Parts: sequence; C-alpha cells; structure tokens
Amino acid sequence: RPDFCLEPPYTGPCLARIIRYFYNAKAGLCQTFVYGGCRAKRNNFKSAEDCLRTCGGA
Amino acid sequence: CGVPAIQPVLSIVNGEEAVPGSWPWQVSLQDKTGFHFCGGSLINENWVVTAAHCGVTTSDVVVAGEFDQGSSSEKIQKLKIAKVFKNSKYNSLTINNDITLLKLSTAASFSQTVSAVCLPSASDDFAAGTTCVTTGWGLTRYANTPDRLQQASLPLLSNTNCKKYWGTKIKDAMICAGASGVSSCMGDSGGPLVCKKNGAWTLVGIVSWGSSTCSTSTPGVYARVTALVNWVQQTLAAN
Repeated sequence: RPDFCLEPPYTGPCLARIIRYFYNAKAGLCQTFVYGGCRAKRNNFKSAEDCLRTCGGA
Repeated sequence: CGVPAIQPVLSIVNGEEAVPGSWPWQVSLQDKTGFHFCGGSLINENWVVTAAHCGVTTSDVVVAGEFDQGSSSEKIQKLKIAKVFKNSKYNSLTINNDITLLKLSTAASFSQTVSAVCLPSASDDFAAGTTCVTTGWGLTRYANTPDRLQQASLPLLSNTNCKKYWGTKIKDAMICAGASGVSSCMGDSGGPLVCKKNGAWTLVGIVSWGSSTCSTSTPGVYARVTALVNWVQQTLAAN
C-alpha cells in the first residue's frame, strides 16, 4: 500500500469542521477525523470504503 | 441590513457567549444529519455567503436563527440549498478568493433573530486597528464545539503587519485580524468578520484560515470581502 497511508491525519490551516476518514495502521481500520477544508494530504477520504480500498492492510 | 433587532453586548478561542439572537445573519451550515461543519452569513432572504473551502453542496442545509445547538426545543429555520456558487477563482493551493454563495430553495423568514448583514462597497476602506467582531460555533479550545454561539472583538491588521508573520502566503483577496488574545478555530470557517460602517454591521471578512493550533498571538486570515463583493453582486444579479 502507499506510504501516505501511514501518515497521521492532517487537519490543515483552514478552519472548517469537515468529517473525513484516514487509515490508522495501528488499528488496521479507517477512522474519522476533523479536516479543516484545505490542503488535504492523501490519507484523507470522503468515505470509509474509499479509505479501506486505498489503504486497507497498510 | 446590519442592524440587529436584539443588540449584541461585547466585552473561537478566548471569546465569549453571545446574547441570543444578537447576530441574526449568523447561520450554521450542517450536513443532512445536523452536523455543523461551517458558519455563514445571510446577505438577504435568499442568499448566504460562506467560504469556498467549506465545500458546501445542495445536500447540506442552512440553519438560521440558531443560538444553542444543544437545544432541541429552540426554534430555528432549516433551509434547503437550491444551488451552490463557488467562486471559480478560488485557489485550492493558496486559499485565495475563498468565497462561495448559497442560493436557498425557500427564502428565510426574517425576524427579530434572523436578518441580513450589510455588504461593503469594493472601494470601502476599513483601517487597520479598527475593532471588529467575529462569531461562530468553532472550538473554544484547541475537543467538541461549544453549544452556544460565541463572539470576539478583534482588531483588523495591516497587510504589512500580517505579512510579518505569514509572509508571502497573504494574497490580495485576504485580510487579517486578531493576534490579540482571541482566535477563530475549527468550525468557525465561513462565518462573519464584521465591522461597523456608519453604524451598520458590514461584512469585511469571512473566516478562512490561520494558526493550525488556533494560537491567539497569531494573525487570523479572512477572505477580504471588498475584493470579492463585485463577484457577489454579479452572481446575485445573474441568478
């Protein structure tokens, strides 16, 4: 899997409170986090399914 | 516009609870489940102005006349969004031109707790040092959002002083304010930064971005409404 899957979630400098998903390699599951709205890193998905299809097993 | 039926009482991290309904143009942008993700400002009965980075869609709703998001009994107006008008010049990289207009499917019913904020003229000059106000339900501690609407008074900053910290990240459609002991924080985006113009509260900025830890000693950055108001008027006139 892509190395970006191993990066901690990134909220960014914008001040929104948008729910996104990131893959947590420590648990092996995608979890929710608050995204600020801009400059998203790649371990940031709009659905748990997208996240699992891209990072599952990382 | 710009004249609350209920006068606010002044004197967001380090802000204070607002008098219920004293910022009648403040709306809460929520998803289909009622989850608040951004703020916004009513500019008339059929339009709301917010930030482009909020990514609002027609599936989201505009909640007007709200004060306590933790109160189920509180009377509010859940308004459906007919169409979203994101400024095509919004730069997803520099965050410049961070503004979006929301056209409501059904007009909001103005009242003592629901009304519009005034818009400035493109040539208006709000001097640095001017004490303005920003409001919203964003975090009060950098954590869940506060239930009740918060407010904070803060000074506008000169571009020169803002750049002393942010450097070249400050673009022409941005205006800074703060670094004075308060700070907008997650959940405040899209909300208003208002200053008085001949006694009427006028939208000078839209919460955009800033300190990644909501530090109160760092300049907050807002979309500069004077630089984007012509786009606003044009969008309304065409729709």
